[PDB]
Amino acid sequence: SKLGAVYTEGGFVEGVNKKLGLLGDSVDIFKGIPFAAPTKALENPQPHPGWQGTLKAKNFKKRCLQATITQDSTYGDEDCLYLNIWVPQGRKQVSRDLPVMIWIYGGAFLMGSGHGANYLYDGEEIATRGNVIVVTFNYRVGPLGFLSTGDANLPGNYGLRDQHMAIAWVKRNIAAFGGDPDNITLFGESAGGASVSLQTLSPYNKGLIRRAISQSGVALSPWVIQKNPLFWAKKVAEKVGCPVGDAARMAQCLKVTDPRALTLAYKVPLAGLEYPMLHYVGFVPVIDGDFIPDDPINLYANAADIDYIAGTNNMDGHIFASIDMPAINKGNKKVTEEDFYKLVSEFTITKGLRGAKTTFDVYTESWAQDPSQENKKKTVVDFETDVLFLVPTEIALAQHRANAKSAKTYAYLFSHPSRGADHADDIQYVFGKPFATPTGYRPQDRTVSKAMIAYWTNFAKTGDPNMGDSAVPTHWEPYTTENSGYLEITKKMGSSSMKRSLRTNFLRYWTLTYLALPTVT
Ligand SMILES: [Zn+2]
Ligand SMILES: [Zn+2]
Ligand SMILES: [Zn+2]
Ligand SMILES: [Zn+2]
Ligand SMILES: [Zn+2]
Repeated sequence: SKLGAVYTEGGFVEGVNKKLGLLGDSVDIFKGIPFAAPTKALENPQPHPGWQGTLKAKNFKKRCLQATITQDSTYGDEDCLYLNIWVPQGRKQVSRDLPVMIWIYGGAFLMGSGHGANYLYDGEEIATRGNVIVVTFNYRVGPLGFLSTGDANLPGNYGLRDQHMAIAWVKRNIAAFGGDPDNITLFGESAGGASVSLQTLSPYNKGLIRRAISQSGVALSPWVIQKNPLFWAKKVAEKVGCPVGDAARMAQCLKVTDPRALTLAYKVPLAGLEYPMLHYVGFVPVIDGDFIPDDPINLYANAADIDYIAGTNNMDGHIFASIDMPAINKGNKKVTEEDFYKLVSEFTITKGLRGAKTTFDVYTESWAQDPSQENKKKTVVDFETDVLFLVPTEIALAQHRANAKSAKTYAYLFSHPSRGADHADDIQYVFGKPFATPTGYRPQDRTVSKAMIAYWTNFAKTGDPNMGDSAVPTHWEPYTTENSGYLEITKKMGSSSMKRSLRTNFLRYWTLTYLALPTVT
């Protein structure tokens, strides 16, 4: 009931065994297995050679080169394509045919690490409580992951190819660790959720992926696909002195520039912003005609046989509303009708004055009755949540359902607070932190964490969140066009926790009324 040295495609790998409880359960922990060669700036990833003797996989390796919080310096390294594995172990014998869950972290495609914020992405609690293998890994972010010219000179999507190389590695190697290679589940959040979604839609992953979970992000969110990459490539070239005149000479120059200078070329200011934060998403995935062959809305046939959960947090837009409208935090300042109109008008520019007005009117319908500052502030949060997360997620749900063959579809809404649910509130419960650091959490927090892991890992095992090694508080009904049901996740769950048609008039507003209006110029 211990793996010892594991024979992988590159050679033997040695991790660490950690006993759990008194009876003799344990978990095998591997950190720092390479799945791809040290990266070359703006080039596609490539195989990692192979070692002799025994690779010791004891410590996390460096994340990929990215800007620090105060974007004055960088950390990480070009040699960052590493993954980490937790394998649970019972008392009798070594595990075999385990479901395998691969975590893709988020961070607006600008930041992140396999271990993550702090470690948050310690897979031990998912693996031991759900009885699954958890894989975490690094991929390239920022300009080094996503700089692109929009054509073959610099096709972008380097960070998405790194993700694909990790998934392919797991498929061909995870059996040696006790995993079922035909039963791989991707899950991820924010930028990671969008990436999970993009991986299911890419032809590159045919046959590799069995199921997927998108938390707070899908390939259809407006901050995912860069429609004018050449513009952002030219801002970076100017900042580092590359000649802008010609695409092919611009590409060749960019590939030779100091990767630290590429990373720090552009900075997202925090203090004073002209436009909403969405206008400043720069280095993100691109429709390249290769790894992403078309607009993601046209790719869902590739997910016909991939079971899919997608969901959002109650108040996912809160952090972005607070930045775009700082009067959301400080109760000293009123949120005014004039500020919301300005916000909304900046989100609806291609539909002009009439699209701003229709949107302002629907979202402020309820302001006549009790025009209090809490209802107004809630309205700004709901607007950002709708446009950035909820509406794209429901379009993805419907599109996945319409194209499904054998695939099941499921929707959730996470609403449990701890200070509803702000952005990335769900991660710590999904990863079992209320159990791994119990003093920092309340007993009700351990109640939500247990239920999410149970659903998530039941789904990993069978494609059905209700059926697996764990009991669940309430029956999660698959999503159909007819029932349009979602599970609402909270402290107290019973049969009423299955609801339907979340904020449906708004979904109808965005998908029928708003797009029916003429584009202007
Ligand atoms: Zn190496
Ligand atoms: Zn690190
Ligand atoms: Zn280096
Ligand atoms: Zn007014
Ligand atoms: Zn049912």
